[PDB]
Amino acid sequence: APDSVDYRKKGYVTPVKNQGQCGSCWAFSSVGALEGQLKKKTGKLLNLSPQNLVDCVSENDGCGGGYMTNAFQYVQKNRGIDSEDAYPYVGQEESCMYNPTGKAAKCRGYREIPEGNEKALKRAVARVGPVSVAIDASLTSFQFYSKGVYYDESCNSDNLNHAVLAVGYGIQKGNKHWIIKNSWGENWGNKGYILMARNKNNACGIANLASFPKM
Ligand SMILES: *C(=O)([N][N]C(=O)[C]([C][C]([C])[C])[N]C(=O)O[C]C1=[C][C]=[C][C]=[C]1)[N][N]C(=O)[C]([C][C]([C])[C])[N]C(=O)O[C]C1=[C][C]=[C][C]=[C]1
Repeated sequence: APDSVDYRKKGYVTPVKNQGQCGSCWAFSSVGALEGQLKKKTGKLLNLSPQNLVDCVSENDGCGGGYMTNAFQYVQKNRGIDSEDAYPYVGQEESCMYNPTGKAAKCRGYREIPEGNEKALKRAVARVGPVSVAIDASLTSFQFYSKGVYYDESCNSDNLNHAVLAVGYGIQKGNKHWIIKNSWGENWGNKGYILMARNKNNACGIANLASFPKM
C-alpha cells in the first residue's frame, strides 16, 4: 500500500458523468466500482449502465435514492449488468428492460469496509481498487468546491446523503486526502473531482458506508 495512488492514472476510471435531476448517485457509485474491477479483471475499460440499476433494482428507490450494496446484489442475482451503450442513461425511472445481449459484466457479491475505519478504507483502495462511498454533500461549501483539500466543521458524519466514488488518496501541501469522483458533470468541482480530507476524524462520513463488488 503506497502513500499515494491515483487509479485515473492507471486507466481504471471512466470519464465523469452527470446524474442530472435524479437521485441516481448510488447507481453511479456502484457502476464506477464495477468498472474498476472489470478493468482490473479483463483489462478493458467501458461504461457500465447506471440506468440498468435505476430501473431494475427493486430494493432501491430509483431516482428517489438507494444503496450500492443492493445494486451489487442485483448484478449478482441477475448474473450481469448492461453496458452504457446497451442501456443509455435517461435520468428518469422507467421499467426494467435489461438486455441480456448487451451484458458487459457481472459480479459475485460485495464487501463492506468496517464502518468508520479510514485505515481499512485506504487498505481497500490500495489492495482492490476504486471503492464506493457515501458522504454528506449537503453543505454549501461542498456545492461550490473547486480547489484544495475539502473540509468543513459543519459536515455531518451521520447525515450520509450522496454516494460517490473513491478513486484514490494522496497528500497535498501536507494534507492527506481522498480522491473522489462525483457525478455532477465535469464542469463541477475540479473537473468533476473533489479531494476530501483524510484521517480528519472520518470527515463527512467518508468511511461510514463503503463497499466494493467482488467478481
Ligand atoms: C443521490 O443522488 N444524491 N442526490 C443528489 O446528488 C441530487 C439529487 C436531486 C434530484 C437534485 N443532485 C442532483 O441530482 O444534481 C446533479 C447536479 C448537481 C449540481 C450541479 C450539477 C448537477 N441520491 N441519494 C441516495 O441515493 C441516497 C444515498 C445512499 C448511498 C445512502 N440514498 C437514499 O436516499 O436512500 C434510498 C432508499 C433505498 C432503499 C430503501 C430505502 C431508501
